[PDB]
Amino acid sequence: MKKYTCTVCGYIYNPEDGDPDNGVNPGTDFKDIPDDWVCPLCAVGKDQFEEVEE
Ligand SMILES: [Fe+3]
Repeated sequence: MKKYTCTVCGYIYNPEDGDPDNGVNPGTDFKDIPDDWVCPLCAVGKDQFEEVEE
């Protein structure tokens, strides 16, 4: 699965880690994160995130 980055504050969502404190378990693909989830650091929504392609 791919890593996504918050383009506002640079936080990186890593699907291996998830975001367990806010209910996103390890192994969750970004597309499957509930759409009301917000960046843990700057609180912007998913629509300001982009795939980390390489
Ligand atoms: Fe952010």
